[PDB]
Amino acid sequence: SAKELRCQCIKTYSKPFHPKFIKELRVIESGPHCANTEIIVKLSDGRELCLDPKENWVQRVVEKFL
Amino acid sequence: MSNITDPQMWDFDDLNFTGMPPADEDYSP
Repeated sequence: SAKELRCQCIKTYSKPFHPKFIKELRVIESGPHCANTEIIVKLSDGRELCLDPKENWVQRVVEKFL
Repeated sequence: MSNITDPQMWDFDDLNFTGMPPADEDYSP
């Protein structure tokens, strides 16, 4: 949908996991929708959540993911 | 796989600690 766009992740979910946990990562930088930075994720066992790009556990899991 | 960039040093290993995951909270649309 491209009429009214809000953040790809309006909030974040503060649950530290490991790259083996997370099978999809998508990094959304401040858009014309939301002037913030948002990490979208899918954990294979672990659902598809929103992540805090500022949180160090993520920094690893995403870094080591990519 | 990746590629591109230049300069660096240090880094690598996966995980972290404290906390955990699954559970609930998160959302968007």
